Amino acid sequence: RPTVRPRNDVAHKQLSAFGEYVAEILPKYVQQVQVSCFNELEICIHPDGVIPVLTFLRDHSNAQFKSLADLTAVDIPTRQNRFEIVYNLLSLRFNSRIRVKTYTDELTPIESSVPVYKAANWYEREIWDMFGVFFANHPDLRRILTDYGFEGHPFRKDFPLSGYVELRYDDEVKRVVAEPVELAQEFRKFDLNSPWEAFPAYRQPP
Amino acid sequence: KNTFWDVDGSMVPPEWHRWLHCMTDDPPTVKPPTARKFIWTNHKFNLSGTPQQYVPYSTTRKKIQEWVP
Amino acid sequence: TGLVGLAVCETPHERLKILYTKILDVLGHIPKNAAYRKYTEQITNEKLSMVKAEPDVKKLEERLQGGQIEEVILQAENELSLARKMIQWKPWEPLVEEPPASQWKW
Amino acid sequence: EYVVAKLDDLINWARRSSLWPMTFGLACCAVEMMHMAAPRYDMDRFGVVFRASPRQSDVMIVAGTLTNKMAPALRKVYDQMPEPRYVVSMGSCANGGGYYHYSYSVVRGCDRIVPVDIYVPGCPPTAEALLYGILQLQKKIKREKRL
Amino acid sequence: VKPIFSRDMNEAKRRVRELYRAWYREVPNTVHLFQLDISVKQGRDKVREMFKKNAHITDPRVVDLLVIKGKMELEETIKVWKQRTHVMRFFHETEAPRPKDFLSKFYVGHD
Amino acid sequence: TYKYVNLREPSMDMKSVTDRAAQTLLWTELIRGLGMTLSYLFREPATINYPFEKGPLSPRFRGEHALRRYPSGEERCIACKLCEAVCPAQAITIEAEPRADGSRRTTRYDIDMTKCIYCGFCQEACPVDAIVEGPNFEFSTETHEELLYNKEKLLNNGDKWEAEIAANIQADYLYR
Amino acid sequence: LIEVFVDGQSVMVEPGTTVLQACEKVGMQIPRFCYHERLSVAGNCRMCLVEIEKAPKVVAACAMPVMKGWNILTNSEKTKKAREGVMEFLLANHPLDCPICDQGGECDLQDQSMMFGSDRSRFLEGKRAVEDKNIGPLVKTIMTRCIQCTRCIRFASEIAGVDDLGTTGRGNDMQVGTYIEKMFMSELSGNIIDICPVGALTXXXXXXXXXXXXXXXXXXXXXXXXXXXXXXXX
Amino acid sequence: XXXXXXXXXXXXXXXXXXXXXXXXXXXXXXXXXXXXXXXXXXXXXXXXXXXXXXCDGGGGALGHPRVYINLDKETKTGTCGYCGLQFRQ
Ligand SMILES: NC(=O)c1ccc[n+]([C@@H]2O[C@H](COP(=O)([O-])OP(=O)(O)OC[C@H]3O[C@@H](n4cnc5c(N)ncnc54)[C@H](OP(=O)(O)O)[C@@H]3O)[C@@H](O)[C@H]2O)c1
Ligand code: SF4
Ligand code: SF4
Ligand code: SF4
Ligand code: SF4
Ligand code: SF4
Ligand code: FES
Ligand SMILES: [Zn+2]
Repeated sequence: RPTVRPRNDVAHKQLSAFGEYVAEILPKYVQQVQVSCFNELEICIHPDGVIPVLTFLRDHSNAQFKSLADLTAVDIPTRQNRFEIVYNLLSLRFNSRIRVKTYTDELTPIESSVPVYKAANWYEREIWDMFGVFFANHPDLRRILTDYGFEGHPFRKDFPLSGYVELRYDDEVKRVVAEPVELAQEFRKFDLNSPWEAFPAYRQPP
Repeated sequence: KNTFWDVDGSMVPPEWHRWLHCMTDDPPTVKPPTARKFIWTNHKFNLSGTPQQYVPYSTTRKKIQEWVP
Repeated sequence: TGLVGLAVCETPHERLKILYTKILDVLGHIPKNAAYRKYTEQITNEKLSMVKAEPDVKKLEERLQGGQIEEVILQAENELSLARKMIQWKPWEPLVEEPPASQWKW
Repeated sequence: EYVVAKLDDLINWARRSSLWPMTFGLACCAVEMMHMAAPRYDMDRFGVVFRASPRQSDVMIVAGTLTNKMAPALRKVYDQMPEPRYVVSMGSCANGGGYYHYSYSVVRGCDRIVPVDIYVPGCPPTAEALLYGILQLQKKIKREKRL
Repeated sequence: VKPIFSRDMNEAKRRVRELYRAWYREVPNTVHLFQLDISVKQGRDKVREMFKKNAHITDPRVVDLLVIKGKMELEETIKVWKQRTHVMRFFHETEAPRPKDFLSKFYVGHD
Repeated sequence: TYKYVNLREPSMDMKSVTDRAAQTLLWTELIRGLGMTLSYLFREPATINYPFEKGPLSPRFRGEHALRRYPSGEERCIACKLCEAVCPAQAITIEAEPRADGSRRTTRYDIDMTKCIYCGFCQEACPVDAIVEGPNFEFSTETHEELLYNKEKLLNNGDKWEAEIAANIQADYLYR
Repeated sequence: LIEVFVDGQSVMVEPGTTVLQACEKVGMQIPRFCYHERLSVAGNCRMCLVEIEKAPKVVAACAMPVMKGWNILTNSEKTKKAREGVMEFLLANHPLDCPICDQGGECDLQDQSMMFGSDRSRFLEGKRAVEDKNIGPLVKTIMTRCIQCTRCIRFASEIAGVDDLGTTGRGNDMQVGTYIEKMFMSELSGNIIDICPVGALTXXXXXXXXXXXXXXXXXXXXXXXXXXXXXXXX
Repeated sequence: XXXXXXXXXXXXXXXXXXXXXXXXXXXXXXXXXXXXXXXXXXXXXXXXXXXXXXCDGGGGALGHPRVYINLDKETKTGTCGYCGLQFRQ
């Protein structure tokens, strides 16, 4: 292969050492599942303790991460437990990227990452906005990307793309901008999904 | 339009992609315009708010329904 | 001479030696059977030997840091806070928490 | 009789001479609106002055995307404007939501908030095409107050 | 227990009571500071109809989340936030509004 | 790589201190800053007045949509719904019916200008090269209705730009 | 029942079960052209070729049964070299109709090129075209788009009753038509358009009206004709 | 051809006793020039030498994928999928 392959695996075995090192501590409180693919590491964490996992990787003699920078969340209705809050972490001294995930349904409150990371509070507001996941012991939980008179949570797959309150008229009332009107133009639902399985090995037995 | 004091870019025939900005060769000197008898012979101005302008139109014949004695 | 960061570059030796000796005792208070104590100790002992051998050399600061002594002192300053938090909240020593539901593949 | 018809054009010539637009930085369109200042394509002191100000300006350009958060915000700006006011919806987002549209947050059409007189269709609305929007505005002013 | 939320069963009910007092005191204040809009008495009637739809109470987990949301959408007035009589308005102004009957809805023909 | 932004004390003793003090006592560098705009005033400005002069362009530029046709009559658009699915704005709609007898080419063909973020994707996805993006700037309306394009018609009225399109596509086959 | 492992995983199957039928139990679909649901088992394409653990020649999935406990791999090195090759042979004499063609996404051959066949290039020069076959009301048949297989040939003989479709030539000239100029009978032969994988036989009443892309599907039982259930309407 | 006032283009109906069409009154409605496909039949049919002929618009420059057309029946000349051009013998 010359153009077909992106990069050959060489650091994959080196990154697999981290998949053993953190797992050598072996907590049922923390570890659970460790996944490593395409020069990247992924860890999912039990809901009971998220803060003790975040205090780890911060400082530490073996690996120095410090920056718990970017913070995402996954909406998926397949599992019994719905949401999956995903932390993307980066090291400056070590130069590596590790991932921290949560497995809980988190309609019930989850522990905040504000005491460990300063910029985490702004991302925590977005998760409460789009997904509707409350963070316990959080300072200033305020709406950012949502409207001031917005109902529900705008991202959830349970409701349509257009929404319920979206169209804003002016018409009859001199100053009051309208809200209750719900109709919008037709978004064409594409049913484009290819027959036959796309890739081998990814197939799971029923 | 019959205007000399005020005129927009509605004027000028097929030459905008020629000596006006893009191409190097002049439209009546070196590079000739291709004939196909499909293109309009007389150049038209902008639609604007004036009469004889752009309009939307229906396309489908729809579902037919008829009742007769 | 001063470091680029806000932390002031102060000429202090053995300051790194005090903090690295302090954290070893904290680890030997509550966890003993846990692997957290067993793995972190051998890295710290390896680093302490480099300080004792090299007297105020930039090569000693270049080992596993390479951003002067000011950056290495910050690594020791938060090490005591990380060890105390690990001692307070039991996670390394005890493992008994419930397992997740069987789903992972997207 | 003849003086009445000619004096009306003189008042219309005053707006044909100069038009002061509002500098709304609410878009990628706003960067192309900054290309009106860029010397290569200029209406600057040809008619356009970048001083703007919420009250003194005659024209307001609604640049691109508007959310439901900015829907009450842009409406109160329109009320502060003087009676001879013209609104240009420069960009496909301003015309009816170029992208997004079917989205929850983006307001469709802009005319649901503020009425539009001149529409500019372009996403990256090229400064060449942006020059039409002001020139068409000057051409559209023909007759005001007969009686 | 799991999961905590904030309160356990009976304690969650009294959190709604504390929330009710804070919002009842703001509706006379949001006439002079905000705008006249409709009425002070009619604004207080808008409060009672809002809590009637929320009135179910089966688990404290559902109740606790309503308190946090209740300290947000009804908080959009206390600390002075911009709305300009467009946001935080719950009642429909342009509603038709439709009725539920086999003679009223069927005459208009819907669904 | 390191470059360093800090000067690290430009003044040391006597001679180096006085000139650093002279620029703060009076001005000097402000008068030197005045000279920057002074020469900038004299040099000729690059300005284009639109109703007479025109700005620079390219052989491939996307503006207002227009569908092309064959040299011997016949609509080039074959009706696929290919360009419909690629369209990221979903501005283009297509419903097709058989044309009289034999031929099967279009019936409904609306492209929204309220939508459309201008990609050239519909130009690329088209195997027959029907929608070719012509050098267009002039489009200004009073309503949305006048702005959004109807069932071909106004798109077919792009014959006034199809002479330029035929010239531009000659710089497009075997790309640049 | 004898058990034989396919792709290392063991699956129990019947003594007279087919190779592709055994593959369904392991949750793997081989590339098909000649059916396995209701139409009779026949070769005449050699697409579903699979390589055994110790065999010099690959065997077809439609014909060859498992019988003895032998290992067969679906994602083997020999199978992928086979699947890319056969696709090129199918498309060496194919009229190129894809944008005009009545199917587009619904076409089984269209997906198999994307999933299995060679992408970068296809070596071909000069393709033969067949004359249009006569058809009555339903299915505007085009003989050029046809890949010349045995699916609709056996459908008229077994499923429909009245036989019409067969062979006409020998080489790359053999048509799937009736040879004699006669319109196809009704009865239940209207379902023949849905059976064919290629865009050769497709309903004339709803031809070129809507593509497979952008169509919302819903299942509902038919009102016309009794004992009719499950029919997808776009 | 035109019905009452509005002209039909590419098979289109105007209005049934003037009810739907109302917007096209002050502004003139658009119409495509020669949309009846009269230019399709105006082009002369080319003679073929081989049994199967390949069609092209104008090489790789003009958008035309290559389709082979069969000529076997004497009655009704064969035409390609993209063009209205017919071939005989
Ligand atoms: N509160 C009240 O005053 C009251 C009480 C009881 C009943 N009403 C009823 O309610 C209605 C109120 O309407 P209004 O007074 O608000 O209307 P208005 O302000 O006078 O507006 C009418 C408009 O129509 C145009 N127009 C009318 N007749 C015209 C003509 N012959 N030629 C040219 N233009 C003409 C005028 O345009 P130009 O200005 O350009 O000519 C004017 O802008 C009245 O018809 C009245 O019967 C009112
Ligand atoms: S129309 Fe295009 S350039 Fe303008 S705001 Fe929208 S996305 Fe940005
Ligand atoms: S524009 Fe091109 S891709 Fe779109 S329907 Fe017409 S021929 Fe097909
Ligand atoms: S340019 Fe892009 S958005 Fe516009 S019609 Fe083509 S594909 Fe759609
Ligand atoms: S039969 Fe399938 S692959 Fe062949 S042209 Fe038709 S849609 Fe394309
Ligand atoms: S028409 Fe279809 S089913 Fe019949 S032989 Fe040809 S490809 Fe096979
Ligand atoms: S698919 Fe098995 S022989 Fe054709
Ligand atoms: Zn052709």
